[PDB]
Amino acid sequence: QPPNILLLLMDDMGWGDLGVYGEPSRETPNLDRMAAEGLLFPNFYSANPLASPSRAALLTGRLPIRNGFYTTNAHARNAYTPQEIVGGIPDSEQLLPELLKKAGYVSKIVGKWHLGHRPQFHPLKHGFDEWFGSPNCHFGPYDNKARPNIPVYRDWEMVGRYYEEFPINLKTGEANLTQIYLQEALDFIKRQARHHPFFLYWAVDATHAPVYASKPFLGTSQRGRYGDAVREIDDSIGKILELLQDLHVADNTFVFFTSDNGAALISAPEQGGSNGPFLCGKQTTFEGGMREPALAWWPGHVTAGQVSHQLGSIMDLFTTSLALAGLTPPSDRAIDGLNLLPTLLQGRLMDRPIFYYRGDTLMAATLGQHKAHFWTWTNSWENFRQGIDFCPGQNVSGVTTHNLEDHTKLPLIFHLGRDPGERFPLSFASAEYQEALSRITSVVQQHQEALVPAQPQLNVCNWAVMNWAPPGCEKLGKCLTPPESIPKKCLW
Amino acid sequence: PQPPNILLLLMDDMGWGDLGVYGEPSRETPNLDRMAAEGLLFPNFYSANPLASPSRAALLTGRLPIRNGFYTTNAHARNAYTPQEIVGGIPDSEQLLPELLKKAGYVSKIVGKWHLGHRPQFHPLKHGFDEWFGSPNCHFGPYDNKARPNIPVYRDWEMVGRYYEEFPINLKTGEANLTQIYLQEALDFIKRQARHHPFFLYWAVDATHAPVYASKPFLGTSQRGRYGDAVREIDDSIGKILELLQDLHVADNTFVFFTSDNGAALISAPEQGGSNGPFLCGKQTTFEGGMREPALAWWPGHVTAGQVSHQLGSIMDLFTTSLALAGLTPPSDRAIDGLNLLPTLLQGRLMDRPIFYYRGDTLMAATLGQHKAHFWTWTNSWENFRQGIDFCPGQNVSGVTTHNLEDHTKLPLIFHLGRDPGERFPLSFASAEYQEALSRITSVVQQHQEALVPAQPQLNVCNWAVMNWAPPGCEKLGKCLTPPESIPKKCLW
Ligand SMILES: CC(=O)N[C@@H]1[C@@H](O)[C@@H](O)[C@@H](CO)O[C@H]1O
Ligand SMILES: CC(=O)N[C@@H]1[C@@H](O)[C@@H](O)[C@@H](CO)O[C@H]1O
Ligand SMILES: *[C@@H]1O[C@H](CO)[C@@H](O)[C@H](O)[C@H]1NC(C)=O
Ligand SMILES: *[C@@H]1O[C@H](CO)[C@@H](O)[C@H](O)[C@H]1NC(C)=O
Ligand SMILES: *[C@@H]1O[C@H](CO)[C@@H](O)[C@H](O)[C@H]1NC(C)=O
Ligand SMILES: *[C@@H]1O[C@H](CO)[C@@H](O)[C@H](O)[C@H]1NC(C)=O
Ligand SMILES: [Ca+2]
Ligand SMILES: [Ca+2]
Repeated sequence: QPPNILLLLMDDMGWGDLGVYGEPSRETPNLDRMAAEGLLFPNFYSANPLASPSRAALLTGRLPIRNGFYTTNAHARNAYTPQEIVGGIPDSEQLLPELLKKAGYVSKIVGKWHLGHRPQFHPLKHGFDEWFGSPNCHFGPYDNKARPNIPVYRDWEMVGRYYEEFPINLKTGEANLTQIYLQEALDFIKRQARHHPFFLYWAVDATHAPVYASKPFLGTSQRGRYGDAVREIDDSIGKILELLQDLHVADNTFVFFTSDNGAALISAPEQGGSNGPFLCGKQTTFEGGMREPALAWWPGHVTAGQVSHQLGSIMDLFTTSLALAGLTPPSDRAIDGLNLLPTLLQGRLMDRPIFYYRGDTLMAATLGQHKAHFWTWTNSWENFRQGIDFCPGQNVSGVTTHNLEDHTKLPLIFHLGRDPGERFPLSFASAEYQEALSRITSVVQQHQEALVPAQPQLNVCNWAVMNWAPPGCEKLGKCLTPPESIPKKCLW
Repeated sequence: PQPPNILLLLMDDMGWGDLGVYGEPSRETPNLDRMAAEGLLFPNFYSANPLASPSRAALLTGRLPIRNGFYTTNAHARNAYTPQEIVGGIPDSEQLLPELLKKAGYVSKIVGKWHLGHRPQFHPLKHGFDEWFGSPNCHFGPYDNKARPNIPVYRDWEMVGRYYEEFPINLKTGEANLTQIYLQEALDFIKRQARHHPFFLYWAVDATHAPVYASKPFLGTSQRGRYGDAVREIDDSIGKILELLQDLHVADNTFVFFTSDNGAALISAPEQGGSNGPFLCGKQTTFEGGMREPALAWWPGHVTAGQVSHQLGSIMDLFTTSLALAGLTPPSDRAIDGLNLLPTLLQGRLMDRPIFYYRGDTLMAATLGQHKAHFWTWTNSWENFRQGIDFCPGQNVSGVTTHNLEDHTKLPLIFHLGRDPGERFPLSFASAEYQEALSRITSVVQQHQEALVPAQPQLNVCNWAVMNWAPPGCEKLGKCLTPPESIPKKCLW
């Protein structure tokens, strides 16, 4: 029997949000015990600065440039899957649960999908057997004329909407959702143990603004509401882990914890996380935007309380989980995800690159201890003047710029070991600069010449495709009449 | 019945983010990380000043630099210390920790940097310590021995050489055998004292002070460049110091504490300076990154292993604690800032104390619970900033990180450290949370200030002629130099 796979994917949590990672308030005892009982990655990365493209990247093991989760409307624009998006995960893409099904797995997604809300993009059409969660954010409450409230699904059909059947109180921050997500996870694990190997994609989002937590966890954190959520998610994760041990299926269960992108610094200090020593956060390709916590837990297989400086990618969990199940990745396409079993079980290292993409643009690349910035950008001057700051309290001369700066000819290079916060660019005349530049450009060109970008899915929007009448609305009497609209270019 | 040994490990310019367990990315401190696992970690511990001298005086006196005299009044809120030319130093009126420990039968050794005065009257062996190996000053140089003399290294009463002479530091490569000698002094001392007398060891190393140094086997081993090389060596050294305690079965009767005298020296980063993790600025300022420090406590069988305490802790506390460990009481004829942390260390209790952040003659900021109020703000002057000196590289918080000494006494800048450790978002002045904190914090501040009679300042006068031209012992080595003709004058800070 192949080992169970449990993937814990957080939403907008940063490198500095875990106790073991150096959070001052030390409010994550369960994840801290998971680290003590496993392996911690200090140099792990997501595939994009925001949600959709990263989640697609996890599930495909492929860069958003490859899987289609980007825009070409303008260069280097962050795009995702809002209610009005026309595109979504293509049928050509082979998702992890589709393939695991080859080894007898039974797979469940809990929480946020974000790979398309239209019927053709349903996760049960793309490998998953069961679902409880929403295809979108939990933003609202909407007036149901201009926008409809975001639906929560059980499997094929909606069972309610956020701010309706599933209340979120914005004043207090109260919502029972994380407790339902917990309960879905426990029950699933209970039905599958000793029957079939299971795959659980536990993609919670209480940590996405507007932040929420159940009543018992409200006002317990020193981090305000955002920490309340983090404390609940942590408590929940402890209980998920204890159940694996109480069923003696822990030795045959591989669990991995990570986050889809950096902390949402527009929402700090109350509703956003911490990126620790790193620069900026979500929306950018600086370290704080794409470096993530990363714990691996597999009693008896992964040696307890170790550290690996393996450069890791969220995409690696695609290939690894396949290797865990004794399968091979698709041989008819480029696969970015690497098999990390040699790192996880033997403590070996691998000299791989980390590409930092923002929209249609490779912004930056990391080999070893060096990161080269070919393009730099926080947000435009117009957005900055309107009070949107992606890098609050932070300003690095000629690095954190409000123009999309072209450094393709003469990249801004950092030594991450010496300078994790990307504060001091290497001098252009130095030998260390030259050695890195050659090493990094070599891998980048190679990548780019072998790269045929996919057709972009995130270019077109249409008011009429919003969740007006999800499947199951008729029986609940919750279908809404949609407005009259045409498809047009999304304004990003 | 014998009182436990006390080992104090004091670092020089290391920051809150320089330890693995504290969240350093490269994870290069396995021994301190094992000391944490085997003890108690403090996330909310503080030094008493933004730089060396005043903090080290504060540790040893258990008293604020405003009280013990380690400050200047030449201008308001100026960082001052004890350079070679300083006239003052630790006053005779001050009762230092080793003086007092000697009341419980202790034998005390300082290893490394003193920095409480280099003149004969200020010698550590005149102030409680039985043995010394180290320098009274920095390891800056090499000086031409006409304008300035090279800084001496002492064994006990007499100099045994000078830096960049008998004790070479290579600036090109960063090589120096000093940390290995400091280690050896510590091991040997522990070996002679065990099963004889209870011992106090003040291990104040400084490889991590610019210009940074490490022994050959540790050079080029860190991903943090030379500064990390040092940090790796100090760590390895600390591992061996700990292993010796266990190999002599005196570890259960030995209380060890690790900390740093101030924040990372961000003018020297990225090659020669540390990391302050999530916090703002560093050394020279009273922002969190300047005065919040790592803090581990290790005492097998007494301090429960691998715990965390959010007790607001001060470097001064080690004065009162070490006394309490020895079954003694602090001086009752003077104000004592250091608190006894045995209830925190051995029982896990909490205590609602204030943290005062002084810069020179000015109380800049104060912290109670989760709130910090800035009464004054300042990084450095505009003139110094334009000359390339930046205390907060890559950091700028609007109307908080300012190049003028800003007066917020009427309307303090308040932060919630739990929510906003990097001091980025001041609380709104109209909020109830602001009002609650302001009253709570001003209450303790006034109380402190009304009971406060500042000491006369020791760091006001300098004199070229008092530099280490002819230290005791120079005559036999033939190393005495002729001093220049000068008068005492006001130090330019
Ligand atoms: C699921 C979700 O909320 N998606 C968010 C989107 O709503 C918005 O906040 C965006 C900011 O660019 O980031 C995405 O990750
Ligand atoms: C022992 C030592 O070097 N003292 C230093 C001093 O030399 C200088 O660097 C100063 C900067 O303000 O900081 C002090 O801690
Ligand atoms: C959560 O569930 C409890 C019942 O156990 C209920 O009292 C509470 O109102 C619920 N809160 C929300 C926001 O639905
Ligand atoms: C960032 O710093 C540079 C150089 O000090 C300066 O020109 C610019 O005004 C600063 N920008 C912001 C947004 O703070
Ligand atoms: C340091 O010590 C070793 C002997 O242990 C010696 O060979 C070496 O020359 C010394 N290095 C310096 C720079 O003094
Ligand atoms: C810091 O930020 C402020 C406000 O944005 C700006 O006016 C100033 O230029 C910055 N300070 C420096 C020294 O660059
Ligand atoms: Ca996200
Ligand atoms: Ca210092």
